[PDB]
Amino acid sequence: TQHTSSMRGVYYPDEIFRSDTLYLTQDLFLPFYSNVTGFHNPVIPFKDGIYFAATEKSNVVRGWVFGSTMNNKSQSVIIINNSTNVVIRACNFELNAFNCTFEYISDKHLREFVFKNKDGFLYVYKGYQPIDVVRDLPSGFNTLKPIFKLPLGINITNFRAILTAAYFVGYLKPT
Amino acid sequence: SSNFGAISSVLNDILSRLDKCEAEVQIDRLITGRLQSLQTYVTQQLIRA
Amino acid sequence: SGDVVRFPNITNLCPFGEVFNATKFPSVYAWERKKISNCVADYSVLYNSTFFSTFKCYGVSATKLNDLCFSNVYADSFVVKGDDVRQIAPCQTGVIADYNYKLPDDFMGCVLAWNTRNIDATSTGNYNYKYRYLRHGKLRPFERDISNVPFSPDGKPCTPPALNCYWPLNDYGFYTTTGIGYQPYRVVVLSFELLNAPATVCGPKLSTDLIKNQCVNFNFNGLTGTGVLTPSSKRFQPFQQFGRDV
Amino acid sequence: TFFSTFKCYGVSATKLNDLCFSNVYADSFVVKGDDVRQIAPCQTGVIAD
Amino acid sequence: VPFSPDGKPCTPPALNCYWPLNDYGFYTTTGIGYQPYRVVVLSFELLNA
Amino acid sequence: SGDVVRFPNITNLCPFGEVFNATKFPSVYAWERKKISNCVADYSVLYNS
Ligand SMILES: *[C@@H]1O[C@H](CO)[C@@H](O[C@@H]2O[C@H](CO)[C@@H](O)[C@H](O)[C@H]2NC(C)=O)[C@H](O)[C@H]1NC(C)=O
Ligand SMILES: *[C@@H]1O[C@H](CO)[C@@H](O)[C@H](O)[C@H]1NC(C)=O
Ligand SMILES: *[C@@H]1O[C@H](CO)[C@@H](O)[C@H](O)[C@H]1NC(C)=O
Ligand SMILES: *[C@@H]1O[C@H](CO)[C@@H](O)[C@H](O)[C@H]1NC(C)=O
Ligand SMILES: *[C@@H]1O[C@H](CO)[C@@H](O)[C@H](O)[C@H]1NC(C)=O
Ligand SMILES: *[C@@H]1O[C@H](CO)[C@@H](O)[C@H](O)[C@H]1NC(C)=O
Ligand SMILES: *[C@@H]1O[C@H](CO)[C@@H](O)[C@H](O)[C@H]1NC(C)=O
Repeated sequence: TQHTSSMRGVYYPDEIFRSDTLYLTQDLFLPFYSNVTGFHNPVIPFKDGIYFAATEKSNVVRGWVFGSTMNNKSQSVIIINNSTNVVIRACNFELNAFNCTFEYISDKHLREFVFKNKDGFLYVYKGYQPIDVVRDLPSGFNTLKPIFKLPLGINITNFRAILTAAYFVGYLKPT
Repeated sequence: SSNFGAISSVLNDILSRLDKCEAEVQIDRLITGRLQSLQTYVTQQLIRA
Repeated sequence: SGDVVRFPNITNLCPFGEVFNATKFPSVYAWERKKISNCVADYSVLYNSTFFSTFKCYGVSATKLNDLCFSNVYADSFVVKGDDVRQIAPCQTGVIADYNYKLPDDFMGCVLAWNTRNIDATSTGNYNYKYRYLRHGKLRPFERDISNVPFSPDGKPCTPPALNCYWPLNDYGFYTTTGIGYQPYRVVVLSFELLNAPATVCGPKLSTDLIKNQCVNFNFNGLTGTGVLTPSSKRFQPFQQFGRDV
Repeated sequence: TFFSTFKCYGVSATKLNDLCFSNVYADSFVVKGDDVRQIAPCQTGVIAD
Repeated sequence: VPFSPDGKPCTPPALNCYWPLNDYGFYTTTGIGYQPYRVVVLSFELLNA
Repeated sequence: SGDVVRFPNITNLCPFGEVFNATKFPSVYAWERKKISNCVADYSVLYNS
């Protein structure tokens, strides 16, 4: 069931500090009042970057898997949250783990994310909002702060959420 | 705040990381642009006067 | 009339003994990336041990790497042969640039490569380092593809016993009796940023006390300038190093 | 004598037959193979330092 | 003169005292990068003289 | 939004076998000239040889 994303998902297009200005930029953004696809776990495509919104009340969704073929012939990164701390691992998983490089251990509601893969870096931006009880993506405007960039040098063309609510996926276009 | 095709618009950023052999062509693109901007201002002021 | 040089409290030397002197570099198709942080990048302790055949820097100048101060540095290490060192550059094509290791067009960093025939070459042959020569399409910048599936030109799976089915990795065969054109070379690619974030790794410059209300030449984390210095009442962000104007 | 490196700065090597100089100084030394690249203006290394 | 990083005279029997001159070791069975090269650098002036 | 690529009806591969792999090339003073026509210049089949 398709919904709309009204003035939603505006992140920081670069890492240059600038204040008290007006910046006119051409970049990969989620266009205003665009379609979003709502799921109430298929292998969703990852065209140029995604906006992933999760409207949850009891922490159903936790983490993602990104890959090329979702096999053990290709690198795949998991970003999960096993109820204590967030782990990030890029290995040849069997969607055990072998031939692998990166590892990182770090120690109703709406949680909205932007994933963007460019120049061998996976940028993850995160934003939070205290939603009320609905069955739709609410209107509003919430900017998204940059949480972390990962030096994972892989192609990401598919992704898949990891569950234990609903979640909405929208694709980024050059605007 | 424009760079006119140089690496940056800040003159103290070109001189901080480029030697005296490579920074000659980068500075000489800022000087030409700032000169022609000043000349455009003076021509507009002359007609207004 | 004056000089003011201010650098952070960093005293450790960068691991020149673990990135340049290692028992085996990875192959070019599985190049390894390592982060370098919180040290003093000297580049002058290598004059006695490691002699560089190629040392070329893009976006900076090599003479200015002592008074410039970086945010974070990444080192990508691998092994190529002698005449493939010319393809470790921006804006380049070939077999290494297409299918193995591609640098961005707007690269800012330093490419440095040196000859190792004493340790990477054996009299009977060192058939360990491999490169990929068959692939469906080129590579996006700063990516790797360590898969080893068989290749077929039509685009369907096959068994390499059959016909028109090839393994996509060739072996570099290094000997001790061959010219530089087919002699082993170790390559390290360093990527800098120079952002507004606080600095982690930078070079050996001695610090000087602050001189105020005088026309001085200052140097704050590699920001050369000229002007008088006064105490300020401005309010910065916790991560900000400088501010600008319209 | 066959030259492995012959590079001219400020002039052009094709124009050294119809060009006439005032005084010429020759500095001579011996380096190894991969240190010939450090005999250039605006260069660093151990030979140039 | 012998070299010491602190900036004081020393005798190279002792510690942190070095002779600041390495020898080029040239052989007939080494690659182009570690073979001897002779360099001549010519300086022109082109004045009104 | 769209891609249109149009190329002529050419399918032969250029003689990379007869140009780069010959039993003898001429000397530099008697260099040889050859015309190449009506083929597809791949440049990517030479990565193996
Ligand atoms: C990342 O993986 C995808 C899928 O494996 C690659 O897409 C392939 O691109 C080639 C290019 O001609 C096509 O022939 C294939 O059909 C594509 N795969 C599929 C399943 O359609 C993509 O190229 C990879 N990324 C990079 C940078 O190479
Ligand atoms: C969602 O997509 C449909 C196309 O099936 C389009 O007609 C509709 O206008 C889109 N929604 C919005 C809010 O524009
Ligand atoms: C994982 O790799 C092994 C090794 O080839 C293979 O036998 C197995 O089928 C792979 N797993 C899956 C789920 O295909
Ligand atoms: C979550 O995963 C990390 C990584 O292995 C582990 O150290 C930690 O104990 C795990 N937490 C739980 C609650 O399983
Ligand atoms: C991947 O695993 C195989 C298993 O045999 C090994 O031979 C190969 O070297 C590994 N490659 C990398 C890049 O780890
Ligand atoms: C330089 O290298 C030589 C040869 O290994 C060694 O004897 C000498 O101690 C080194 N000097 C320094 C200062 O490292
Ligand atoms: C590449 O060269 C090797 C060595 O001669 C040969 O065995 C192989 O068949 C060649 N592959 C192709 C696709 O020509």
